[PDB]
Amino acid sequence: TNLCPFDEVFNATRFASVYAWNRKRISNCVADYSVLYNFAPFFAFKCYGVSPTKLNDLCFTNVYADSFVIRGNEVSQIAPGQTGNIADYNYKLPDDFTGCVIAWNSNKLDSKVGGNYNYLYRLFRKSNLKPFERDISTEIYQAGNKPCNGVAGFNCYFPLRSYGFRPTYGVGHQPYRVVVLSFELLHAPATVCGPKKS
Amino acid sequence: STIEEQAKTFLDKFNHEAEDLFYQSSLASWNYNTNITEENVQNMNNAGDKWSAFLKEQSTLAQMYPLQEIQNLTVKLQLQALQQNGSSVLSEDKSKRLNTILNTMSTIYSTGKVCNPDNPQECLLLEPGLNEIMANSLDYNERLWAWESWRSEVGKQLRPLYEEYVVLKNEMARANHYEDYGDYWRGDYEVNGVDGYDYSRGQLIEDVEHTFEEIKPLYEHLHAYVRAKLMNAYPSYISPIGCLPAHLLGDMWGRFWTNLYSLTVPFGQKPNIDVTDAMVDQAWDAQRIFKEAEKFFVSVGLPNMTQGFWENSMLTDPGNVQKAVCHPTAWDLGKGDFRILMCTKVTMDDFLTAHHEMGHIQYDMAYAAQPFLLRNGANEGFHEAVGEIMSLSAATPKHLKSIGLLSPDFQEDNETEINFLLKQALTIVGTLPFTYMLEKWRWMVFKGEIPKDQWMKKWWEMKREIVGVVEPVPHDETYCDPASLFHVSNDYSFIRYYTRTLYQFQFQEALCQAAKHEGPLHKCDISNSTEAGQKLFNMLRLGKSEPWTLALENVVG
Ligand SMILES: *[C@@H]1O[C@H](CO)[C@@H](O[C@@H]2O[C@H](CO)[C@@H](O)[C@H](O)[C@H]2NC(C)=O)[C@H](O)[C@H]1NC(C)=O
Ligand SMILES: *[C@@H]1O[C@H](CO)[C@@H](O[C@@H]2O[C@H](CO)[C@@H](O)[C@H](O)[C@H]2NC(C)=O)[C@H](O)[C@H]1NC(C)=O
Ligand SMILES: *[C@@H]1O[C@H](CO)[C@@H](O[C@@H]2O[C@H](CO)[C@@H](O)[C@H](O)[C@H]2NC(C)=O)[C@H](O)[C@H]1NC(C)=O
Ligand SMILES: *[C@@H]1O[C@H](CO)[C@@H](O[C@@H]2O[C@H](CO)[C@@H](O)[C@H](O)[C@H]2NC(C)=O)[C@H](O)[C@H]1NC(C)=O
Ligand SMILES: *[C@@H]1O[C@H](CO)[C@@H](O[C@@H]2O[C@H](CO)[C@@H](O)[C@H](O)[C@H]2NC(C)=O)[C@H](O)[C@H]1NC(C)=O
Ligand SMILES: *[C@@H]1O[C@H](CO)[C@@H](O[C@@H]2O[C@H](CO)[C@@H](O)[C@H](O)[C@H]2NC(C)=O)[C@H](O)[C@H]1NC(C)=O
Ligand SMILES: *[C@@H]1O[C@H](CO)[C@@H](O)[C@H](O)[C@H]1NC(C)=O
Ligand SMILES: [Zn+2]
Repeated sequence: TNLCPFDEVFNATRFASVYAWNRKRISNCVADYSVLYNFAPFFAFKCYGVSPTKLNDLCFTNVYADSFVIRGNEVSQIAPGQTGNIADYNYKLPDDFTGCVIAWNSNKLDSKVGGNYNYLYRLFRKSNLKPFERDISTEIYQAGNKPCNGVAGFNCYFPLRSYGFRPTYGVGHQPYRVVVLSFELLHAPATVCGPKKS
Repeated sequence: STIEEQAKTFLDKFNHEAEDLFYQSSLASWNYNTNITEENVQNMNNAGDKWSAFLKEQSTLAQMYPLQEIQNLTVKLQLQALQQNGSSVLSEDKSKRLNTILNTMSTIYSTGKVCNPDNPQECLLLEPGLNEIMANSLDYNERLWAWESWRSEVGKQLRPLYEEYVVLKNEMARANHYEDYGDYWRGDYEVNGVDGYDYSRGQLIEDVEHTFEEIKPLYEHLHAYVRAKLMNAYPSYISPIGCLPAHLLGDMWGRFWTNLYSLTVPFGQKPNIDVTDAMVDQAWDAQRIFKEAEKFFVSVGLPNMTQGFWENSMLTDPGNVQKAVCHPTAWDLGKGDFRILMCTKVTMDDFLTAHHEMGHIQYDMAYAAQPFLLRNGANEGFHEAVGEIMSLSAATPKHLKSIGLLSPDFQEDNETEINFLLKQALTIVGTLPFTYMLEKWRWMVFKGEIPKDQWMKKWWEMKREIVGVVEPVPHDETYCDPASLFHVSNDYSFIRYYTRTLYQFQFQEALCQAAKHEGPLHKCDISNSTEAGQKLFNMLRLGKSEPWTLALENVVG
């Protein structure tokens, strides 16, 4: 039986930024949640819709795995009903969320002496994001009332900045890999879900 | 989007970029300080110049948001900290001349030499060798020689430079609407627009002079006692109703009287508490000291160390060849990087310096959630006071005998208590008249109330009157005796040592009552009491967010 390819979205040697987060849809297969739950300390593992224990008797049409990397003290923003530079301009979760979230520390992986400027995030935007909206535009954010014609300068700034990750940071300023699962049941009669013992 | 939201958007970008650049510069400076090489010098200088340039650029960019229509006091605080021109209001010629005289004065002070009158090939510097004579010697003639020659051979070189330094600094200050350099300096205690906690820049003088008036009855009795005890070490040289000659005081200036303890000890046959051998006999190392300090800080309800503190800190002297500046400091590199740099031995004084420095580290950990510009003490005297109360509390016999460094019984006596209190008063009290008088002279000189042909006259008049010490040799207007002190020729304000000394004790008295102390105050130990930890943490976490008069109220009342 074709198992769920959770071994890739969790072992991805290179993760995606938060302003451009990765999203993988898992098709009709058998879902093994017992490969990750027994796996590791998992500094963050919060489940809202279903209880974390009974993932092996309920089924859903398709599941999405969204993957990115954020700072340590921003993991609290990945939750329905949160505000902040991440929950407003980079990644939003609807209040009726049915999936869950998990995050862990990756200081020994995504941090290098001298600065790892390959991880970006957006801190300027005209309006808030909508649930599960993804924005990759690189237009120069205009703060004042005068147009700035696509150049940086006074009252017009570049909208994206970088996490200068380094190994000599404190827990909370270190890189954390976040994977959020999202369930769905529109109308499908027989879908992907967990295995039974025979 | 009127003018205020633009300021907020500007401050966000400033915070991010400045945080990154500051981390880089601080990491470079740490790397240099813990491992002295040649490459490290320029490696740190590059980041330093980059940071300074970024700061100047942002400062000039920040002038475009006027201060008048900003309503948020936090945003106004940050913008006002970032908008201050400082120097660079002068011309280019004038600014370069100012930097030249600053460096000249510093280099004169650092490498000045005096030598024997009977063997002119024996010149001594100040640091290793003149203020060793002044600290240890008991020869009236040798002390007089050192005291006179330092001021006569090096002090006279700084007079024409100081006269120019005054003028240039006054111009730089008046070009920022300040009336003089003294007012520019006093501008650190000023508060505006809080309606209950305001504080003017000219009120500081009044508070200082009104608090000093209540210390004179104690300083007079200490002065009389020290004079009576010095009349036995230098008979026929002190008069039993006059001042004290200025060269017999314990160091080159008389800033602390702490070196007159051997002459003026009350009960010389009772050695005071010194748990040093009890530490080596129990096999104490540099890590046990800091573990005990951390346990003490957790006892009152404050957090642990950051667990990066144990890996990146240099708690011991690097052995083979890793030359480092062995000067104990607390580093706040940013982004959650707190470290301690000290070459600890196994003694009692290092056992106290550990607590003093971890106090700084705890203050830094407290306000790490504030915007970058608002990470500092409420004013210039809060940080060292918070540092000092920890060493105050951790050196009491009640704490030492609970750690295990004293015998479990150790009956104390009042004679040892008097010994201890006098050793403390020779340092804490003996330096308040000196500090007050020096900063008063400098204020009056910057203001113009002393014409430049009466500098030394007024200096020694105020020394005879306020401090109570007299010069052994007359000094005309070719000298500059103030400029022969580090803080005067290296351009540092001196009132932060007067106010801190006060705040410190206030804090202690407010923390002794929360812990329900009973006996005298000098026997307090705030350990094992979480209410004191809470009263302290309510002020530690503010930084400069609130005016200092409010933060002080959150502890003292
Ligand atoms: C994630 O990837 C790592 C590395 O590719 C996997 O580590 C492997 O572990 C197995 C069993 O312990 C070893 O036989 C391999 O040699 C390891 N790989 C390497 C490159 O040394 C790890 O198992 C992966 N995680 C999961 C859940 O599959
Ligand atoms: C102290 O600094 C010096 C000079 O920067 C370091 O010396 C060299 O550092 C390079 C850096 O990679 C090494 O590759 C060399 O092997 C070092 N040579 C020697 C003779 O030390 C030195 O390593 C630094 N000390 C510490 C403890 O980091
Ligand atoms: C402008 O002032 C308001 C209050 O005068 C600040 O509002 C505070 O915001 C912080 C976080 O942004 C909260 O923790 C506080 O609880 C808020 N206070 C109140 C009374 O609501 C606001 O932060 C200020 N602007 C900026 C940019 O800091
Ligand atoms: C800081 O210094 C500048 C000159 O270097 C002062 O002059 C103002 O500078 C701004 C910015 O270019 C101009 O818009 C004004 O027209 C200048 N003149 C004024 C305001 O009279 C500036 O005032 C100084 N700022 C402070 C706070 O002292
Ligand atoms: C330390 O305490 C002792 C005991 O209370 C003091 O000794 C007494 O002092 C009073 C005051 O002069 C005398 O009347 C008693 O006669 C003393 N007792 C004896 C047994 O002689 C001592 O004076 C105190 N010393 C200090 C410096 O406080
Ligand atoms: C702070 O309180 C703790 C807990 O009571 C004290 O530790 C105990 O002290 C008693 C008295 O000597 C000992 O009998 C116990 O063995 C200690 N237990 C532990 C776990 O240490 C501690 O001595 C107190 N510290 C101060 C300075 O009062
Ligand atoms: C501090 O660390 C020690 C381990 O050394 C642990 O036992 C204790 O619970 C910690 N306390 C806090 C407040 O972190
Ligand atoms: Zn200190």
